[PDB]
Amino acid sequence: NFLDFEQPIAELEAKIDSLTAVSRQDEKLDINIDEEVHRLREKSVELTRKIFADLGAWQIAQLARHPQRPYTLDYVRLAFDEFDELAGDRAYADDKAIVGGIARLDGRPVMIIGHQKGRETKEKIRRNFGMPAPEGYRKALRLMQMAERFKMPIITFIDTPGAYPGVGAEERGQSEAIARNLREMSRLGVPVVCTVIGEGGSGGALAIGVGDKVNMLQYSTYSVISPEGCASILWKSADKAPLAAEAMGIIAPRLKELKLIDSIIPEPLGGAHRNPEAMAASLKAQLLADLADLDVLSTEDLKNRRYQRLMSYGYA
Amino acid sequence: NFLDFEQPIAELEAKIDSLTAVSRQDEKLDINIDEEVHRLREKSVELTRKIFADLGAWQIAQLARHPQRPYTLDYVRLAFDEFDELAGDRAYADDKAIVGGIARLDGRPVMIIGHQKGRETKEKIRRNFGMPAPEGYRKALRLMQMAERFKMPIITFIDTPGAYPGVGAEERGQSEAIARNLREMSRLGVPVVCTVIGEGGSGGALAIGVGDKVNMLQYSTYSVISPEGCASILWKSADKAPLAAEAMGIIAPRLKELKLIDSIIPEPLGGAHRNPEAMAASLKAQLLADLADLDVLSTEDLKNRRYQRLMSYGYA
Amino acid sequence: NRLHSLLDEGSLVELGSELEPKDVLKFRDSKKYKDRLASAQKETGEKDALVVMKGTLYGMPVVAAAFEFAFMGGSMGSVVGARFVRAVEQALEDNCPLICFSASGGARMQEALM
Amino acid sequence: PRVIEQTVREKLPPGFQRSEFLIEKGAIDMIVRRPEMRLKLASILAKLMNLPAPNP
Ligand SMILES: CC(=O)SCCNC(=O)CCNC(=O)[C@H](O)C(C)(C)COP(=O)(O)OP(=O)(O)OC[C@H]1O[C@@H](n2cnc3c(N)ncnc32)[C@H](O)[C@@H]1OP(=O)(O)O
Repeated sequence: NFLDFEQPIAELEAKIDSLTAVSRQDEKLDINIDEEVHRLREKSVELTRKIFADLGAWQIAQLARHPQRPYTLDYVRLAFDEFDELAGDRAYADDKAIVGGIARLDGRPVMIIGHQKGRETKEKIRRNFGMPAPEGYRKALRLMQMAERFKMPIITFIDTPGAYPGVGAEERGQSEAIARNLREMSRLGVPVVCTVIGEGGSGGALAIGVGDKVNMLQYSTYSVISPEGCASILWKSADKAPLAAEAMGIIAPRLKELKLIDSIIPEPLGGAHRNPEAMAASLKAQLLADLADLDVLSTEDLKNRRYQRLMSYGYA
Repeated sequence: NFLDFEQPIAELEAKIDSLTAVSRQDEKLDINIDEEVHRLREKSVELTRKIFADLGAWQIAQLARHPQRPYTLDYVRLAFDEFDELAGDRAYADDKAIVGGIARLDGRPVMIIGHQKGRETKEKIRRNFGMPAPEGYRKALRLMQMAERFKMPIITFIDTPGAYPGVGAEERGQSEAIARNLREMSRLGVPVVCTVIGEGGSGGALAIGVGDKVNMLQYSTYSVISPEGCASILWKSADKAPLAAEAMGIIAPRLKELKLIDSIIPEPLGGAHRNPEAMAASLKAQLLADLADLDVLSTEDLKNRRYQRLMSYGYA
Repeated sequence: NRLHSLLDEGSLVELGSELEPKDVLKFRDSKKYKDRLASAQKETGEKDALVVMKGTLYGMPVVAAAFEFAFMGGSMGSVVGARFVRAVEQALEDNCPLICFSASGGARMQEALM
Repeated sequence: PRVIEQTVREKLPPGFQRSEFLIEKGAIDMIVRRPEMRLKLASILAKLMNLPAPNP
């Protein structure tokens, strides 16, 4: 289930995990497990450090879509508490690709909206691999309005390959729903903080991502179009996707230096999948620090500051 | 195409219409058409007066659903001008059972929303016999909001057998859509006047009928449930529907004396189908008179008066 | 041409005409983005896709705008949004409806997230 | 439409994403031809702004 370039680490982990079982496997073997496990872990850590010292925009994309990575549910469980899931768009259905709800954080209730992908293949099929139908965006609009009503802070997550290009999505006003979202979210009276956990972008994800603060993970990409699509359009070939990724600058440092985000959230060594708990701790600390200073502003001044930052968009 | 009890009038009209053609039919016949036509018209008028002197709640229902009667489009054409039809619910479809749009009346633009049934069988099938799907109600909500925005008066019509009890209607939040309509329409800042042209009721029609004024035609019924349904439920038999209609009081005088409406709009003798133009003139005069006095009120005082009239509902 | 067709003659007033493509990303496609920028600019004779002209309609003042599709699929640049905001500001300070006619193949990729 | 074709790997509905179709699916208000467009826009703006209608 690992990527192409993760073979030196992969081989050694097929031997470290067994040693715990070998402690009482059979034949009365209780070998000197401790020292061998520690040595193998040292070797694996050194190999991982050497491998991930060299990083590439394609490697960045692969880690952003590694098929083992904390989704919105994982970050909610491992960084928030008392999460009550609210569903329903009031209109047609409750699309699984967006998960929203209300939770408490350090005694302060918050509204959490973000996409969810799924670990197993069945869950990935059920959640449409994180591609939101328009009714999901309407649900997000409703939740944001509800949070606006009861003076509630809003913190949202952005982990989605792209807005679903399906027959039903186009039949049901995809562009209309996204525009309606993008209009109201510029009138909210509460702070909006967003994170780019996993892989997010494609413009459609911006319907829950126009706020006072924007943050990105170390191994996350946020592009207007998918690198494969960009290659197949501009380079007239799909296999030149790594070249398109290098040219675009979808990697975290490129999008940070372009003054489009606030800060890059560091990951545990080995990426987020190796130690999701440390990643959750870092994300919790970052979001708490970001929410701390923002709450000082009053609603009118907050909206005015957001509007001025809205004008700050673009080079011209 | 006439009802059961309209046989004396029906026979004579099969001879009056021919005399115009007989004026140059064949064989050089140009008989003394004028006097015979006038005598036959006198006889037909006297028979119609005698027949409609005796009226019954069932007869009231039959005239309310006579398969020849001015619908919303007819009243718009023959009483309003410069009608621009706006369609689309922005969500799923544009259900034909509700026709809405914006038109000018005596130099003042108005918003016209009302159900439409159809004359031919094909049109009746296409319009679902005036049964609105929930998306139509969402469209009506959108149009009412638009009229509220640009300080525009709203005048609506109610001619529908009942909210559509279909699979799709229930699948798509029928009750939710009607409730959403009924909540917003109590917050509009502009007067709302409604008419009960044709046959309307069943509760669902009230989603466009909660306003400062309510008016009814002389041969129209406005009931909570359909008389046939009321019979089949309470009397355990469908054929006792006329008895249920008599007991309920769906006829215009009963609903007028119950202080639920403002005034009964008279019809041309012979009902509305005999002279739809005179009916349109009466309806235009009534709506103009009703709109005249209401426009004096300011928006805040108008909403307060509507709320007080909202409290005035019910016996307790 | 669309603006001329809609707006009355003798009232065309272009707004925000000083803005021009000022590329800052230096994109490296199969062709350099400057190549396509210059080609479109010299072909269409216009600075960007959006064209703004405050006019008057039947005695009623009105603002108008339109997208030139030939400008690399009429993509929305920073100049496009800034000119739209300028038209909105003119409408707010001088009360009049705003009209925009949409024609775009999508967002300008070579300007990325901007 | 090519992206949707590669996504659903099937056939688009007839008249896909046409103004006639998209007004059926409620996302489109009205279909107006260009020769009528000037008068229609003037009338609609005059009504919405509550201004007197243009003289034609
Ligand atoms: C993700 C985004 O927002 S941009 C993604 C691209 N756009 C889309 O996916 C939506 C529609 N996709 C399309 O391909 C078209 O817009 C369609 C379907 C309307 C087809 O219209 P067409 O007649 O094929 O126009 P076409 O795509 O050729 O546009 C003309 C030119 O504009 C260019 N163009 C159009 N949109 C863009 C864009 N967003 N960025 C850069 N160039 C663009 C094309 O490259 C083309 O250039 P070329 O003729 O010199 O090669």
